[PDB]
Amino acid sequence: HWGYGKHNGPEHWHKDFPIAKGERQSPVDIDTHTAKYDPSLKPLSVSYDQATSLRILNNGHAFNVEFDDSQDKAVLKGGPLDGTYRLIQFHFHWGSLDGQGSEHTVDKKKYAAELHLVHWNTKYGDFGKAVQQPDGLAVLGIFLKVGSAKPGLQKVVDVLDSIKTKGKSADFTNFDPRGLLPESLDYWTYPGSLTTPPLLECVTWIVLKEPISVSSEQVLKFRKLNFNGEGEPEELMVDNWRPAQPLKNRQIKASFK
Ligand SMILES: CC(=O)Nc1cccc(CN)c1
Ligand SMILES: [Zn+2]
Repeated sequence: HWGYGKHNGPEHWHKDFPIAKGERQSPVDIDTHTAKYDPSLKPLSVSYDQATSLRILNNGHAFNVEFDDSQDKAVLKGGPLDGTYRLIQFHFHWGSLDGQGSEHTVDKKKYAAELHLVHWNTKYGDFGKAVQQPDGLAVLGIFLKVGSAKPGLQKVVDVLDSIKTKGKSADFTNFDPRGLLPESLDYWTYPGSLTTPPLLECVTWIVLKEPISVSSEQVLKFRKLNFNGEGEPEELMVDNWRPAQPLKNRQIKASFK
């Protein structure tokens, strides 16, 4: 099964998922000097005040905080998007060391981790139908650097002990994802894909320019999770990131000058 090891990692994924070599794969390096300011891009509209988080799950590849997406409770619109995209889950990618972990890079710089808030386009009715469409998903990507602690992340950190191994979940209600955002909503955007198998080319990426700061202790606790299930040999959940892929025939646009 696919994973992040030498024998099943990103360089192997194309054998079962040929789209891994497709025309709009993610992540990419964001070359800041060649991205283009687009004054027709609108401000991002993040409406999370009514979000209903439900559960946190170790799926063997990351941990997902899942939301009730049966109504327009936590939605992303504006920016490059047409219509309304509902939040379904967020997760992170991170490194074994502070110098790596992000999927997108900025002028080749790697951050310690990257947060993905995954949303689906409500005009397709459900996530499963949305991922059959080229505009089915919108992912808000946020870089993490190590410095001061992020208070709004601590509730996530302190439940991880209860979902150490693949397949474990815990109730995770009343979590406010607004506490994971930076101050500015200035962003880059480009058309891409999910960064995990099945690597579907459905995503409008919206990558925020401003990182959030998290403490060394917070990201250290991410690294105590396990890829394996209970009762199996322990494999620390670290370096669960896909490296940058060829940009090919795509333009990265900036919302700011
Ligand atoms: C596997 C899967 O579909 N999970 C999921 C996560 C969060 C919400 C929902 C309901 N749309 C489903
Ligand atoms: Zn992701």
